[PDB]
Amino acid sequence: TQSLVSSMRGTLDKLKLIKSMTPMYLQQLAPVELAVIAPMLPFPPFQVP
Amino acid sequence: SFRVALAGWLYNGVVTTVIDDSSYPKDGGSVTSLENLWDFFILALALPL
Repeated sequence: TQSLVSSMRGTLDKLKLIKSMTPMYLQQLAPVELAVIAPMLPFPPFQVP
Repeated sequence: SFRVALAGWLYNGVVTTVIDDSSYPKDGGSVTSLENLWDFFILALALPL
């Protein structure tokens, strides 16, 4: 019954411009952490492409 | 609501004044109803502000 265009647009922009550093962590540091602990695991990795 | 509407003229950039949904007829109305005719009159006179 009322326009929500301004409210929806404002909320989405805040989500898009959030100062989250998780994508930074996953791309750079997460692979290194997986690599260092992989040889020490009791069950060595088993992967398919 | 009258003087609120007059005040709202200075801030149409961030605030948009609209008529509330409850002012409209509940089921749309019918021209065979005097009450609905009065509803139309009231809404028509109130909208242009």
